[PDB]
Amino acid sequence: NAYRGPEAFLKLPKDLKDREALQDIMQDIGNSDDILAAVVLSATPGAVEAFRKNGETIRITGDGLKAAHRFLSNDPKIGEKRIRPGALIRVKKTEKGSWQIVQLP
Amino acid sequence: NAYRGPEAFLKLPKDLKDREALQDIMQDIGNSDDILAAVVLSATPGAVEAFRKNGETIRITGDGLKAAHRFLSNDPKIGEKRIRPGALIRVKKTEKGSWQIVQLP
Repeated sequence: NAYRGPEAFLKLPKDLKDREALQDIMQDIGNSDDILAAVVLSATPGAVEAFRKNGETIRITGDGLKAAHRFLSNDPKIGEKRIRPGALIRVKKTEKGSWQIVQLP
Repeated sequence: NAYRGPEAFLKLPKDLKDREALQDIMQDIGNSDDILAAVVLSATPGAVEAFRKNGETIRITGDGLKAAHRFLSNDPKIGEKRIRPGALIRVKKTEKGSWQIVQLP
């Protein structure tokens, strides 16, 4: 319960607005951050609706579905490995605000 | 890094708008989706600025510092656990929109 203190300490650059340097010192840590679990409610090649842990239902379309294309196309080789209601997926929100289907590193 | 598809298929409730039932099927999945890594850029007892993996800088103040306050005081005898520049902390944004320093389970 009680706070135990930080897990680790990284060596900072002088410039605290140098995002590249800051990302570099963090390279090994936090690599699943912002990659969220969601369960698929509906799926077509044009839209996937999914429920995430915070209770919101998101809709993934367009660019957000690109990486997952083969799992939405009804390719016979994929068969019922395809995205379908109940599928557990991972999602991430882009800086432009749309959700995308991704996977854990 | 080609997309590998859904990792599992879950049983859904009959009512796909029952948010509690949907929460219940994810009860053992994504449990610290809302807790993020951040590296501390500056720290005083009243304010911590930290940098997230997504490249955003966040500011934690007031109630957000309460859990961790014994590690933020100007007391060198806290030891190597003291929050200071470069500390790797874990953070969560509250329902009200404010960041807080937390710990992973």
